[PDB]
Amino acid sequence: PKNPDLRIAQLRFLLSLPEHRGDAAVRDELMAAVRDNNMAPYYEALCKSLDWQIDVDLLNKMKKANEDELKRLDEELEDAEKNLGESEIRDAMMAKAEYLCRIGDKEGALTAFRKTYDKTVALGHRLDIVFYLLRIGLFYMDNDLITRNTEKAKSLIEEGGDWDRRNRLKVYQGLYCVAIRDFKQAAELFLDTVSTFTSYELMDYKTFVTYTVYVSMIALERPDLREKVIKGAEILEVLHSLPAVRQYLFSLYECRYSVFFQSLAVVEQEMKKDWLFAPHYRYYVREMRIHAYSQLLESYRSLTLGYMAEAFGVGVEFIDQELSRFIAAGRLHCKIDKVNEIVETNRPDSKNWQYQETIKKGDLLLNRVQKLSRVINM
Amino acid sequence: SDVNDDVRRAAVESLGFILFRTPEQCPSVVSLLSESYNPHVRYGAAMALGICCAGTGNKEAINLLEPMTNDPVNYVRQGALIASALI
Amino acid sequence: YLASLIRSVVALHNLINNKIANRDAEKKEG
Amino acid sequence: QNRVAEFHTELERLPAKDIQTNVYIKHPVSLEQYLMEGSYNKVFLAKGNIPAESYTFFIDILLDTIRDEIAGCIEKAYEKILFTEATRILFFNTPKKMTDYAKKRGWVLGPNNYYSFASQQQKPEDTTIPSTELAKQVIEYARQLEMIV
Amino acid sequence: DLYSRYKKLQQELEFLEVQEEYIKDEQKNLKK
Amino acid sequence: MSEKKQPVDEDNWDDDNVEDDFSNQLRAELEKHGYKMETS
Amino acid sequence: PPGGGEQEPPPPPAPQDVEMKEEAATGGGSTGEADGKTAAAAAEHSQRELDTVTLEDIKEHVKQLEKAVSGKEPRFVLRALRMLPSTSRRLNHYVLYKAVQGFFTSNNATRDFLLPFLEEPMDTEADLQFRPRTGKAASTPLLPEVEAYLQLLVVIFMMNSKRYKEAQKISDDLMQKISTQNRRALDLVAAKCYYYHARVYEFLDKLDVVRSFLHARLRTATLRHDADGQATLLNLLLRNYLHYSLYDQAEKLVSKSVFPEQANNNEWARYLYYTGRIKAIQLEYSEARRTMTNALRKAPQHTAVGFKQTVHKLLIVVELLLGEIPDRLQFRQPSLKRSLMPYFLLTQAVRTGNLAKFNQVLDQFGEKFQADGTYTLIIRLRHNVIKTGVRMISLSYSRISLADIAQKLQLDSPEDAEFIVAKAIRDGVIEASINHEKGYVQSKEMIDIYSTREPQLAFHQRISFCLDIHNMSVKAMRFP
Repeated sequence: PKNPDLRIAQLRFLLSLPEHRGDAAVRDELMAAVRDNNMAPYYEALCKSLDWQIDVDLLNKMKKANEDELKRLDEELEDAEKNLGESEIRDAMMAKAEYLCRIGDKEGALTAFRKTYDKTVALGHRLDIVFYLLRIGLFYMDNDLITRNTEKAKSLIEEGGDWDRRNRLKVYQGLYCVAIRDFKQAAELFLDTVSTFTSYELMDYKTFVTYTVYVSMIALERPDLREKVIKGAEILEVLHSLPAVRQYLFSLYECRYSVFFQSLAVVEQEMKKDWLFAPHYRYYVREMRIHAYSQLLESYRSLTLGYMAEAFGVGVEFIDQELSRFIAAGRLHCKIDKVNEIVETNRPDSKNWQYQETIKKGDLLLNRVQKLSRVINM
Repeated sequence: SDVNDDVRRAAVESLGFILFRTPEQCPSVVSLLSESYNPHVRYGAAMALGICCAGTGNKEAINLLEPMTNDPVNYVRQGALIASALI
Repeated sequence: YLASLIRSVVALHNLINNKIANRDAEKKEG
Repeated sequence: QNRVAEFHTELERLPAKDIQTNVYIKHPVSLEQYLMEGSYNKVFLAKGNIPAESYTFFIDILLDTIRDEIAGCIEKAYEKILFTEATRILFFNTPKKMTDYAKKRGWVLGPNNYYSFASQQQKPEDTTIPSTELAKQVIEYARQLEMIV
Repeated sequence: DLYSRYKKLQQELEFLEVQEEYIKDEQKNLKK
Repeated sequence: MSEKKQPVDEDNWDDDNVEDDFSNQLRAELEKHGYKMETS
Repeated sequence: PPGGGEQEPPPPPAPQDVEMKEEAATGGGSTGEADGKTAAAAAEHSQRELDTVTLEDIKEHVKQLEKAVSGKEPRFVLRALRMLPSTSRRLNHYVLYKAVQGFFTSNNATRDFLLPFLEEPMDTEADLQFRPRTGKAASTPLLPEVEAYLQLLVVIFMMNSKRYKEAQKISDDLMQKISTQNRRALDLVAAKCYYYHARVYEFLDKLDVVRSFLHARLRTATLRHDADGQATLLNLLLRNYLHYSLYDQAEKLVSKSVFPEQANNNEWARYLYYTGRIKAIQLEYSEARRTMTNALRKAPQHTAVGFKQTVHKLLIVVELLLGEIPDRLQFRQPSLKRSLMPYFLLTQAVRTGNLAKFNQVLDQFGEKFQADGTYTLIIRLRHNVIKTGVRMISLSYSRISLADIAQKLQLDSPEDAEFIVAKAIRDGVIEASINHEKGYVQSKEMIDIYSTREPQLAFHQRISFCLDIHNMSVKAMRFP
């Protein structure tokens, strides 16, 4: 009942926040609106796209007759038949809970989750309840209840399970890629990709390939990065499936900067068709741009921009103002020169950079110990 | 500073000969020297406390000499009993 | 430079434990 | 008087008499703004612009306090320049003013070439002056790793 | 009683400046 | 504890850096890549 | 009466009793500490004074009818407290005046009878034995009288209560000062009464008599002993000069006045803000910004105090002036969050070389920039924008032509490009050199740090400072 719901929230996001994209998102979601008994979560999709349409009262009396049939079913179960715990009562309650997720709002679903969570003495049922909160917590992008149930699963549930938790390993990184935490934690737990069948617990596999390959270049520069993205097997086949991504890695690895210039623009126009690309459109570009410059400025200390006019790409004055914005950013420890056409770098010798690392971590501790020292002593 | 035990006694036993006119200083300086590590400095502090205060009911010297007679070393108990008899 | 860092945290911790034990014996004596 | 510290600490007793009106106070704070931006040309084009008098004794001390800094800025490791550099760094087309720098200071006009004296010394070799004072700094550490005793 | 106290505050001061001295001196030799 | 003063009273992960918003010039990288190529 | 009248009997009786027992036991605890063991450094004099700032200003704000604050003056009108039976006769009266007020009504204030509530409590056989009792019982009506803000024959009742209390302050420091030492209490009472002596004047006039009296109290102080008396009287003499136009009297004040290194982390936050304001205006910037920092990182244990909002406000202004780029997005904390819109918009146009926007930001927010008190940017930010552009070029580039930089800085004059960089090297914006031959502006030498004593100079500032942290922490920890 919660299986075709990661595409719905994409189509709701695709129609809402851009206004130019409104041709096909109204065409198929309106088919998904009249289907699926989607009658609580559509008024934000209905008022912001169209005016009104009369299919509303028909599905309301159907979901009321379905609710009242399920209202009289489980009260007759509890009044005539007497069993507690995990029984015919229990899976009827989660059948009500899976009704309130697919059809109803979240407010009825959350108060039914907490009601049936204390009606559980096993662990797999409690694991499935926290699976239900974490699945709806990603559907409605709640950053509040994920601060609780993730801790409540890892500390009270995830100690008797045996490899029934890789799915929420994938869900936590999905929250980490959407929040900001896409530096080294996202690419670490995306290294193990052994799951091919897609289910309630797993997303689309093709988009999971694109997500695990866009992040595996920011955590590690080249400490044998070629072993884990090229010498792999299960990731190498699925990037062999896609022409652009296989072009994108080879352009970065064999340093074809002229077509890595093009392959980054094709990915970034594709980035708009996503449901979690918000801290990506302005941060993944400038990080990958400054990563391409950094490995290019390696192995050259007297580099000229007359060689940049054909090797990296084209143009002359664009690269000059591009490098000037990043040297003045604080990054890219190299100098630029105009009237001699020599981009002379001044990279440190693993001492003067290490000398900075003591003086930045030192005084940061020193301001901490004085501020400690003055709160005490009255 | 010195290392012979006899001269350390005769140094700290000389407190009573110089401060007997004011009894308000002899418990102030013996009470921290009567808890030293060697028995000799604890010994000579005990006799200095008795010869400083001759015949005054102090209740502070008697407080100081009370653990002095409870010591495993034999001769430092001896100096406690004489100083208790003097006070 | 570690001796500057470490020994300052040593005597600061000994200051905290005394100022806790001072005010708590003080507030409970009366 | 070359009092930049006293210039700004006086400017508190006038609430809104600096921008709206009062050109008598607006003219120095426009002038001081010109010295901070770096436009020497804007200083002297406004030198012939005074509200009431000619400000004669004030601009001449202002003429004095700039040129010695300009002379102080050009007396560097520079060896020689032609007359056209003193046409730009300094000013007017051969007055008695360049005689004044020639009679007081150097800048001797020879074959259309000035000659400003310049040299430099050399000192990376002295480990000896950080030998004595470093030995003082190391002992005053170890003096203070003990002695509250 | 304004002069008899004034010398007594000096003798309590001078004894205490001695009593802070040798205990501070003893701590050096007690480390040995 | 008043000090004789007056009070007046990702985007939300409590993140940013020094720039992060300073560039807004054309900022889409489809055009800036494309304009660069055609001027060659 | 049916709705709020039922909620009228519960508020008096229990807070009337539990607050009175606290100040009487501490007032009795102040008595035994004044009578014996005058070493009251960690005693309850501080925490009770920490109560009187916090609790009595946020709990009660009016004179508290049904005889809670209004009833303390007929309670304390009959006090002698001299002899041991005479105290126990008054200790009989302490129970009796609470029992009648706790059962029934005794004596009511109608906002006019302050003169029978201040002379006869000072009169009727009062003594000089319990001086903080007379000090607190005179300072406790000072809070609700101002907080009422009714202004109907109230200023002269404030004015009489100040001059009476200031006469009581002279009689303590001069007559029978033997082992009393109420300076830890009388300083903040002198601070809080002068705040009211300023603000009530500030409703109507200036203040000059408050400072000529303040020079006299500092003159008759500063000779005895400096234990936060000279500290709090210094800032009151300095806050007023900073409140008015003159800076010279504050400049000569901050020049020669040594310090007792003891102000209990309450005046150190305040003073390091004031002298940072002073060193800002006489153009001593590097020493200013570090002691502006030192007050801000001193006590962050405040919730929307306004002071932490204000020392943070000036700190980003001065770090723009050094070109040291105050943190471009870190200063949005949940504390202030609203006093940044005139400043986050400010540092945006300061960073770029844009002026038409920078004139738009300045003209739109100019009313804010005058009200807060930092309108000394009008002369100091046109210098900053023209030096920011030459600093960014000299940081990025290494060898630029004068014609190339003159067109880059939209100046359209290759004849004063030599003049800008000459002022940049003279002011110390960048270390460079101009070859006056064809336009060579070269950068520095190859950067070597670890081979020319530079790590020793940074570390020697660290060793001697952190052992001083150790030596201060050793001489604070031991007590009996």
